[PDB]
Amino acid sequence: MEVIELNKCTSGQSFEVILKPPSDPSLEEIQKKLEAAEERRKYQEAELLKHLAE
Amino acid sequence: MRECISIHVGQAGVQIGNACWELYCLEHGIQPDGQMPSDKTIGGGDDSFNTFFSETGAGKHVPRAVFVDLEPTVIDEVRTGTYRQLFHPEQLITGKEDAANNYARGHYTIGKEIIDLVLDRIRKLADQCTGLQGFLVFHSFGGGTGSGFTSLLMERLSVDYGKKSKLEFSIYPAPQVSTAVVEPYNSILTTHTTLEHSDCAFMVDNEAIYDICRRNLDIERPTYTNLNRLISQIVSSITASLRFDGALNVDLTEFQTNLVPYPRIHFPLATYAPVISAEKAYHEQLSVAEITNACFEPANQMVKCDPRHGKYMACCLLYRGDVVPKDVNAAIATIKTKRSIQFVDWCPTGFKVGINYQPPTVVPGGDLAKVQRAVCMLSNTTAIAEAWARLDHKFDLMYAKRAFVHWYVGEGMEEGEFSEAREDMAALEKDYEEVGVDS
Amino acid sequence: MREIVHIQAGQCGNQIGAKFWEVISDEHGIDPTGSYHGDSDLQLERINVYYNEATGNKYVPRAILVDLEPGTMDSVRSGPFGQIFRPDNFVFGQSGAGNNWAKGHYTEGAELVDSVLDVVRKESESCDCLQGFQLTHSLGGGTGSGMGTLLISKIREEYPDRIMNTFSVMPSPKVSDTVVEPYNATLSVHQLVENTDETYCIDNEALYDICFRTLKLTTPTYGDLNHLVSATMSGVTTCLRFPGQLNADLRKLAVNMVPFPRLHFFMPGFAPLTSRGSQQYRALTVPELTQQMFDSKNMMAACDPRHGRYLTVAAIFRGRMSMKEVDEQMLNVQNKNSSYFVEWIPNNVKTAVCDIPPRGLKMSATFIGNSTAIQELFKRISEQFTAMFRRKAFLHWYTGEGMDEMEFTEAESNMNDLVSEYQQYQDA
Amino acid sequence: MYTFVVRDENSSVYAEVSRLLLATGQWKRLRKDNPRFNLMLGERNRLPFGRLGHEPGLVQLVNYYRGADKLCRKASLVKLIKTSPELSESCTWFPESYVIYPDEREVFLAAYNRRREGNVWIAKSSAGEGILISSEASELLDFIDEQGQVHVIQKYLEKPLLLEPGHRKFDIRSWVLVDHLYNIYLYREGVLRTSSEPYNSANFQDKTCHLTNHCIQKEYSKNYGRYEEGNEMFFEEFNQYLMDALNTTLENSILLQIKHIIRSCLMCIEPAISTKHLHYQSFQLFGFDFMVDEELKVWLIEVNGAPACAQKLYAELCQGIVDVAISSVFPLATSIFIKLHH
Ligand SMILES: C=C1C[C@@H]2CC[C@@]34C[C@H]5O[C@H]6[C@@H](O3)[C@H]3O[C@H](CC[C@@H]3O[C@H]6[C@H]5O4)CC(=O)C[C@@H]3[C@@H](OC)[C@@H](C[C@H](O)CN)O[C@H]3C[C@H]3O[C@@H](CC[C@@H]1O2)C[C@@H](C)C3=C
Ligand SMILES: Nc1nc2c(ncn2[C@@H]2O[C@H](COP(=O)(O)OP(=O)(O)OP(=O)(O)O)[C@@H](O)[C@H]2O)c(=O)[nH]1
Ligand SMILES: Nc1ncnc2c1ncn2[C@@H]1O[C@H](COP(=O)(O)OP(=O)(O)CP(=O)(O)O)[C@@H](O)[C@H]1O
Ligand SMILES: Nc1nc2c(ncn2[C@@H]2O[C@H](COP(=O)(O)OP(=O)(O)O)[C@@H](O)[C@H]2O)c(=O)[nH]1
Ligand SMILES: [Ca+2]
Ligand SMILES: [Ca+2]
Ligand SMILES: [Ca+2]
Ligand SMILES: [Mg+2]
Ligand SMILES: [Mg+2]
Repeated sequence: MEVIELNKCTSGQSFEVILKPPSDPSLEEIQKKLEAAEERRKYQEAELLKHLAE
Repeated sequence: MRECISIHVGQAGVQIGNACWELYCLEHGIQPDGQMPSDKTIGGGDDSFNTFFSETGAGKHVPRAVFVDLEPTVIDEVRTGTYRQLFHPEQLITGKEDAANNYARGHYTIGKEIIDLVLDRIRKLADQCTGLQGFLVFHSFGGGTGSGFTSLLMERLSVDYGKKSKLEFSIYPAPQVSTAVVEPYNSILTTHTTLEHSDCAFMVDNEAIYDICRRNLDIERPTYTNLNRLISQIVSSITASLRFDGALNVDLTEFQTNLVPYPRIHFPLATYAPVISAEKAYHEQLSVAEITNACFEPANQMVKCDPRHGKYMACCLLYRGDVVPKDVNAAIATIKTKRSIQFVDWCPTGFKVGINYQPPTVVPGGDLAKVQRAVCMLSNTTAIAEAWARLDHKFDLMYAKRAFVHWYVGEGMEEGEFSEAREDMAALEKDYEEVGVDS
Repeated sequence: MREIVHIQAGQCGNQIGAKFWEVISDEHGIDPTGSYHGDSDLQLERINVYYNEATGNKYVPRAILVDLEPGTMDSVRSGPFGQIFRPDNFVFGQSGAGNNWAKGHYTEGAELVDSVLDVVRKESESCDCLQGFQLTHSLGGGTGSGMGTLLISKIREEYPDRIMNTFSVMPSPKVSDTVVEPYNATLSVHQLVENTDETYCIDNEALYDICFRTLKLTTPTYGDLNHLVSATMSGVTTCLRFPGQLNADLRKLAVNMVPFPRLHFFMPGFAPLTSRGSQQYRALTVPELTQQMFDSKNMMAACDPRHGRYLTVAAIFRGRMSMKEVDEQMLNVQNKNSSYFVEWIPNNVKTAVCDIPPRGLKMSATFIGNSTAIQELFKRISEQFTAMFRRKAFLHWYTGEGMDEMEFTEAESNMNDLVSEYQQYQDA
Repeated sequence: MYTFVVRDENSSVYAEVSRLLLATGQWKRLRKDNPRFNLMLGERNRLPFGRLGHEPGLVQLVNYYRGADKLCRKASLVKLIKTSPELSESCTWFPESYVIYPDEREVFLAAYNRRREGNVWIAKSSAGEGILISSEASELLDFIDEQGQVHVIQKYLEKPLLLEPGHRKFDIRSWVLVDHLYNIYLYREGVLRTSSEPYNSANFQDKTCHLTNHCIQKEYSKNYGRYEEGNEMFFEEFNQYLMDALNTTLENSILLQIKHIIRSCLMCIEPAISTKHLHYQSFQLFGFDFMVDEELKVWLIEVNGAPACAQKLYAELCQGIVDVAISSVFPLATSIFIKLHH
């Protein structure tokens, strides 16, 4: 039931009311993922072209 | 004054971004030309609004924003739109063909060819900043670009800006307006990859927005334009503290501090009131008590869930208009003894309150009526995990049959990433349950 | 802005191909001279998907007409919109294929295939961002079936990352009594299973029964059938050439409709079913459109949807109507017959709405279903195949062109496997 | 044509409800994992309430109230009555109870010392058997530590009302139906699960004159069905007994208190479980169990969230469930309930 940190200005105001107290991967690794995915694509397409060549 | 850069990814991001920056211009009295008459200091300054707008010598106020889409069709409308003079061409980035609702296509295949371009375009905005706070990133979960490219961008941002904060505005998929059966896949994949890179994410379920438009705006079949103007109001309520003079949530870091006790559980629930139809002949203006009480009604939430069967970790009340602290405190007193509001034991049962005397600005000709007072409640409740549960269940149904999976594997993604992402979501649900559930 | 390249091969392919182009040319306000006289600006917003431009504002169909004989392509030139086609895009031989898959795929067609790809290559170079190809053809003949699938294979080899879409007319003993058609169709299906992303199964069996039982045509003509084919092709391509959100390009469509790579054979549907030159007096309501488009008697594949389950469905409503009522009606259908929709693909029914209606109608509905009931179609073809092949009947017509019996066995095995795969997901 | 799903095969009550719906020809049963349903007869544990009300075009209803477990768990019910100001110590119809972990141990010990200076208690948990009656706290505490899960220590009613002839203990089961509007319907037909062996104040170990469970009376008793069939006496007979033996009536001496207790418990938790403005709707059938002392004072013993029914009463009650809890939401093409207005 206590109000704290009441701040006022021309635009408005703010405060806090308490009703009760308590009871990353590097750029290297990212490139290694993107290029590893691209290689799997290149491999899959290479197989298709090989199959179509047969 | 510390700068904020907004990044809009994919169709949902761009179109929502359009609505927001349109609303920002009205709120700050900025013209479509970029001119702002009330700005006495020409060609610079460090006012609160300067956090979102930079200035030129000719007195033009341009948004600190970048738009990115793998397809040109949507951003082309921005290039030719009413706010074409607002952005300089560098800020608007587009590709030739999109991610085709495929996370892997947007993340790996196509994403690899434009990521360096986007980052360089972002670096140019950063160089214009004297003290960058971080980024606000708008995107859908369901799109291939919104999901796949965004997660790639967030990973790169953490690398190039390891100290800056990053907030999300994410669109959760809804069948009533969805355009792909694989949106559950795309949602889980992007959430897994972005999770450690996002400091605070505000999810918006299209289902909730759709029904609000139908129920309260009397719109029979809501369009994206209908959805986005409503979404922009919520986004405006949330970013208002960064753009105006105040003492609550003054910088991006405050959002994490006030709303996010645990890093992974960084998904605050947004509730907004009142939503009134402009077509209604006259209207009884709702009091502080009535709009505050409506913040605990599931029908007004940006995500449909039941906060009664969860726990609160934090609660922020953002008022716009005719509101004084006295009436707010009295409204809370009535509500606390009326509704079921439980906080976690290691948290104080309290509310952080911010008031902005300026009433909500509405788009002239829109569907929202002008009100003398509105409020947006930001509450970090475990109840929002219901949305994770729903999403994960739809994932499991399809993935058990490996339906559509070949579309992702074909783009270079390994099948193992599916189960890895899913197990991450599985742990996420468990975290929510640990915090909000007992016997 | 993303271009599609259209190819029509053989007699059937060119006949339904021409009928398709005159219909969409009309819808986009394009006359036989290739000039735009349309009133709406919607007709032109995405007209580059199917058309090229030129000085004097001439819109030229991005279409390639192919055949091993000049006959049918002569008919295309003579009658409109015969002069909208780029003259250098007419690629034809003299020998013919004699309703023989082997001749189209291995001997006669092989000699003409290179000159076709040169034209395809020139078209692809004019495209700012090619998204894929669409082929019209029959499976029962020799050129469309044999040379058609040869083209598909050689096109995929040169454009492996593009979408391949086909309108494939399945043979029926009710419409054509050429005895080797089951051979030609089985050889073709083997090819389609491997080399297309999306195939619309346009079944002459279903087309005949619609004209006979529903349209009350005692002696239906190919003009009658192509009337149904044309309306269907217009309906299924509506989301590609008009401003829309759902299935706006070939790849997004395939991603929504194809849960497994081999299962990309769609059952098309349409309502209302009408006959050419016959003016319908009463327009249908939204409820009527919805019920009819899902009706077994409105399917172009001649399969009973009740005999299987829907994996995915795309619905397109055209004309000025209530989006709200459309949403309600599409919802009740699923909720009324939820058992027929697989539960392990949530929300697998998508709906699109276009304001611009087809010619002669204030509103219509087009159905695109990926149903396991399509197995009945391939099962029908397979029985007609084995009856002859178990005795090696008429096989000398093919072995004479250099083919071996083993190639027939493999084709038959693949189609039978396709049938069993549909069955396993019908019991999932 | 309405649709529903069954996710609890073991529920005899909703098995009958399922039969009636099909017999109408206006309902259709779907696969238990088909999301396009109107009605869900959900499971007893971990019912996925979070996935309800998210199917466009469908009005969805489920036969359970999320959060009603607060009333249907022995430990939960005790904590609820004490902390809830709507009940609190201003509750004179609930036996003195304490939650004990293998915590209100000190408070229970303090109460045990005062009673010693009628001091008979009973230990029980939510998880037949598993119960021990004793006059010594050490015996009860050893059992609670002997067992695994949490138990509830409650004052044992030493002076219960005894049926004559027989001199035997008994309890009352009341079935209560709460619909989507939170109307509270009391089934007019209740049942008395009686003990066969005469009540003995001395010997507590011979648990057969103390425990009136239907299973125990047909497995530890030799007088099963001698006094009444299946040890089940219904309201008509019990009313006649009260009139002949005590010159009073069931309505006046007992039923008024039962209706009061029922209304009190459910109104208390209403704001926490009501689905009035929810995206999905709830209803639920409850089983209230009462005790009556020699002074005709009614006591609440517990509340069952997944109750069964008496064999003779299945047809009537399950039909009433369809009429009031289901058809009220999904209409088709005197009442057996008493509406406890509020
Ligand atoms: C005659 C002719 C000559 C000409 C043949 C056109 C065509 C197109 C190409 O596909 C092939 C076919 O037609 C092939 O057709 C075959 C010859 C080679 C010719 O060979 C090829 C090519 O010739 C002949 C037929 O199959 C004609 C069918 C046959 O039913 C089985 C007959 C009953 C049968 O006689 C008694 N059991 O009714 C006929 C029913 C069909 O009539 C046609 C019109 C009549 C038909 O236009 C319309 C369709 C829409 C239809 C429903
Ligand atoms: N609220 C709202 N949601 C949108 C909007 N546009 C798209 N969505 C939602 O976003 C999801 C689809 O993702 P998109 O953003 O359209 O796809 P994308 O990011 O452009 O990526 P691509 O697949 O390459 O096109 C669907 O669930 C839509 O409901 C919008 O303008 N407003
Ligand atoms: N505090 C108490 N005083 C006197 N008798 C009591 C009592 N608590 C329980 N009983 C007796 O206990 C029996 C019921 O046990 P209890 O109901 O607590 O366990 P339970 O939940 O496994 C059975 P049900 O759910 O069917 O009522 C009653 O028949 C009654 O005779
Ligand atoms: N629907 C339809 N089917 C046709 C048409 N022309 C031929 N067919 C069918 O195609 C098969 C014959 O193949 P056809 O295309 O004429 O041989 P091709 O020229 O070697 O490809 C038969 O099953 C015919 O029924 C047509 O205009 N419309
Ligand atoms: Ca300034
Ligand atoms: Ca970080
Ligand atoms: Ca030759
Ligand atoms: Mg897009
Ligand atoms: Mg019990």
